[PDB]
Amino acid sequence: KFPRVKNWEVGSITYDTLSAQAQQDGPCTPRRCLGSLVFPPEQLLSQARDFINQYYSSIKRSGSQAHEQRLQEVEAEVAATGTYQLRESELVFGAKQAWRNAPRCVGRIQWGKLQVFDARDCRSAQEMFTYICNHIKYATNRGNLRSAITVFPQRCPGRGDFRIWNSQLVRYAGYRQQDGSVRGDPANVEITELCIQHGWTPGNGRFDVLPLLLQAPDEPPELFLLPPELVLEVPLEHPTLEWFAALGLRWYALPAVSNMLLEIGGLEFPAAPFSGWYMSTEIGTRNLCDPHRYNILEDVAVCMDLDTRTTSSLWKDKAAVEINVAVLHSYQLAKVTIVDHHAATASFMKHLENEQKARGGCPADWAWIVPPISGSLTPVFHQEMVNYFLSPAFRYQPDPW
Amino acid sequence: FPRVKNWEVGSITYDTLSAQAQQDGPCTPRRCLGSLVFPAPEQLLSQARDFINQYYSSIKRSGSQAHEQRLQEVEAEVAATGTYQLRESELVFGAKQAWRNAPRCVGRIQWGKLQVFDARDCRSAQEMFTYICNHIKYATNRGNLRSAITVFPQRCPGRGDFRIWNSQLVRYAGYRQQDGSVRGDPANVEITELCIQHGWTPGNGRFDVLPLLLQAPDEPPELFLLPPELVLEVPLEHPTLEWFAALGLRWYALPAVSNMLLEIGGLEFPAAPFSGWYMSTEIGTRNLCDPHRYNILEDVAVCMDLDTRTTSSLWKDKAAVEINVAVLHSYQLAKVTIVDHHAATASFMKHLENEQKARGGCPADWAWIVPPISGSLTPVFHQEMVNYFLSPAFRYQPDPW
Ligand code: HEM
Ligand code: HEM
Ligand SMILES: CCN(CC)CCc1cc(F)c(F)c(CCc2cc(C)cc(N)n2)c1
Ligand SMILES: CCN(CC)CCc1cc(F)c(F)c(CCc2cc(C)cc(N)n2)c1
Ligand SMILES: C[C@H](O)[C@H](O)[C@H]1CNc2nc(N)[nH]c(=O)c2N1
Ligand SMILES: C[C@H](O)[C@H](O)[C@H]1CNc2nc(N)[nH]c(=O)c2N1
Ligand SMILES: [Cl-]
Ligand SMILES: [Cl-]
Ligand SMILES: [Gd]
Ligand SMILES: [Gd]
Ligand SMILES: [Gd]
Ligand SMILES: [Zn+2]
Repeated sequence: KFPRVKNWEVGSITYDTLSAQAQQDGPCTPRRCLGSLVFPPEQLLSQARDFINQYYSSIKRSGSQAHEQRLQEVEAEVAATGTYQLRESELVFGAKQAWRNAPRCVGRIQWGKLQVFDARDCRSAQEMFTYICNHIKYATNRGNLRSAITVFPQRCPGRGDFRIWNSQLVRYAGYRQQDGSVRGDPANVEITELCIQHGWTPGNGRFDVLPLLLQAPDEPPELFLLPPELVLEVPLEHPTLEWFAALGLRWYALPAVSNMLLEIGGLEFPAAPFSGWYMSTEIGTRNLCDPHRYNILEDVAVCMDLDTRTTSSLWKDKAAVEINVAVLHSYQLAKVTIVDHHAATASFMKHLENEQKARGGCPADWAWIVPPISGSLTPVFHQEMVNYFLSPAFRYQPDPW
Repeated sequence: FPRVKNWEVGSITYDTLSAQAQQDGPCTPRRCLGSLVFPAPEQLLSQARDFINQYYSSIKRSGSQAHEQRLQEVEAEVAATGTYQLRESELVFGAKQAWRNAPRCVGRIQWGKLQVFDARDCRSAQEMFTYICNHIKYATNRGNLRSAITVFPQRCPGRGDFRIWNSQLVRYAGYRQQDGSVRGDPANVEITELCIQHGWTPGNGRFDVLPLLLQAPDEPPELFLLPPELVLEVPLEHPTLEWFAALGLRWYALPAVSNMLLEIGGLEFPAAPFSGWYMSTEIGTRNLCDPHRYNILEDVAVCMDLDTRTTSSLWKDKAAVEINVAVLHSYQLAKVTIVDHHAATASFMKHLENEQKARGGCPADWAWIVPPISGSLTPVFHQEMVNYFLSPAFRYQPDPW
């Protein structure tokens, strides 16, 4: 009942005993594995009791005075109000834990270094925007990026939810044409149409930074222009391909996910944007080279004078590698934090070893940890992994429409 | 029924075939173990009944007299003998289905084109060797490779198994060295030691073809040398890096797995080697670049004058791509069938489409289907997949020693 886990590069063997704590059942059954799928009232107390227990064991204070006291308070709070408020230190600990528990995140070696902004006293989309602006400016830090999350008020019954409508704080417009197809980012055609619907003046470019749609409880969303000085972007050039700059490509400094639901101790935060720094394959391989994204691969290959007439020239692979080189070179020249997929996966292996000793294993989603180029060149390819759900957690949630 | 999405196009299908999945895999609702490399006459009767049903469906005779006669026949034979014998046409159908059903095979567009050699009358290790030699000759076909399987006698009560001890018919020796290292292929250290212990006089090159260790029922394994002119090989050169040829690298034409068990309608064929042709990443990325295999990546990168002191130069990715180019160029120059990972994954997408129409789905293991370099440049990266076990099947089995 404790899965054996082997690293095939070295031959080492561990057992994941932490898996025995998995709460939310995943999508797989003994008869079929669905691991490759992107998307698969007094019980609030069991999750609260559990999470409070997590907190006190973490500080070596299980079964000691303040532990018991805190247990009664949440019990009394739920009895009196049907919910409870997290202590500040508990909110901090829970945010770090939800990051630590994210099976798809290869950057979790950093999970202990996370700046948590407490926005639980927020009210109105105007307050949200100032909070989001504080976060962006702190996280960006003139290109010396710092992991951060801003936690807006939790969900309560009978009253609407705080929501950010954009999937990220920086996104880039996607405009249909005289022919359906898209100029800009095809991943954001929908929110680009929602923004224009609510009064935004669309640009014409391929890299127009979208406005924010911020939603206070039970109000229509409100458009907000982001201060252009606050959105740090990187023009893309290549160290030796002089023409690469003339392609006019750019990407933004801060990856800040703004549509996921943060769940701690049974409480739900549908507005809790978190940010870190990019792994270069996210920009260079997925965002720029996915066929349903900017799809630039063949354009770069023509410029490199590659033989695109036959797949066996590996022109796709060569063009992709140089795009990733340009992402890394450009961010480093701009002094904007970035990590290549070799360094990131080596650090994740160290993370796995740390978590083995600390908690007896680590929930990891192989298909998302292995980078989208040069998979088997990285050590995580040869590492068997066990995927399961622990709480606190970041969860996906429906769009607010 | 699981909903399956393609994220490049937006397509959506439902895998109704997974509901008929017989045997059980390693995952539960609590934890996914999809990344793990290694995951009574009444029950023999029900397996056989299901396969006969499959066979008579394929020839448009479900529910016919001949169908019922065969069901009745197999029951009578199991009652009188504890087992039964496949008809020749049933064996051919069953070998093909086992390939069709293999979730980790990207080459399955080819599944209907498989030459089946019926060696179920084989009597000894010496005759086994002759059958194997003629398989290699037919399948190699002077470089115009043809898919084939040779089926040796089934497991049966009262007698030991036929077994091929070698994992493939063509393997390079791996010699433990004087300073702990391995000369040759480190994957083959164990089988190399067994060959020496069984009378083989070892070489000391990096590409010494191993002899075959062939086991007849209730016999010790017997050593057979492959005639050197039966084993077609490809010296590796690069189309523009002329020093590459001085590495002295080679690989063989014929990938022929010889240690898997073929299961058809409850009957087990522990010796049934099958062969196809290579996908270039198997050789260029895994066999030559894995740290625990030939491990040539850094040596190639240094010769390429790449900066190997920093990961962000992507020296590993650049060297790997040119090693794969060399493999593709070398096999094409030698007129030896080979398929690149772009062509192969494109043909697998057609296979999934064919199989959705034919059977309502297709068992597929995403982590094995996605190639080990350039994953998201291929269409299969963006295809959700359902992994499950159908019979007839190829199964792993313990080593005979
Ligand atoms: C500090 C540098 C970080 C790096 C380099 C990094 C890297 C990554 C990468 C490459 C992914 C893959 C997801 C995809 O490709 O769509 C990912 C996913 C994820 N990250 Fe991290 N990350 C970082 C920080 C953070 C932080 C600070 C948080 C939260 C506090 C976080 C939470 C998550 C979650 C929940 C996912 C799952 C994505 C999904 O399911 O769509 N990450 N990360
Ligand atoms: C004709 C060209 C073929 C191509 C291009 C091809 C390709 C592949 C590749 C790339 C793999 C993954 C190998 C690995 O990394 O371990 C694989 C696995 C597999 N192939 Fe195919 N193959 C071909 C023919 C065949 C044939 C003829 C059979 C059987 C009749 C077969 C049965 C299998 C099985 C059972 C596996 C999975 C075994 C495992 O998990 O290690 N293949 N194939
Ligand atoms: C599931 C389907 N898609 C959305 C349509 C997922 C896209 C997505 C959704 C996330 F929540 C998410 F965190 C990511 C990772 C991006 C990222 C985040 C951080 C903090 C650092 C970093 N380097 N990278 C991607
Ligand atoms: C996980 C266990 N290991 C060995 C112990 C893998 C064994 C194994 C089992 C296969 F079926 C398999 F196809 C391979 C790749 C070789 C190959 C074979 C064919 C027919 C075509 C092709 N292109 N390549 C390796
Ligand atoms: C179908 C497949 O699961 C899907 O394309 C996944 C695969 N792995 C991934 N891995 C990361 N990091 N990000 C992704 O978007 C995906 N997409
Ligand atoms: C641990 C992981 O499952 C293992 O390294 C797998 C991943 N995917 C693979 N895919 C193929 N085709 N061949 C392999 O050997 C592997 N190895
Ligand atoms: Cl992104
Ligand atoms: Cl091989
Ligand atoms: Gd030119
Ligand atoms: Gd040259
Ligand atoms: Gd040398
Ligand atoms: Zn699974």
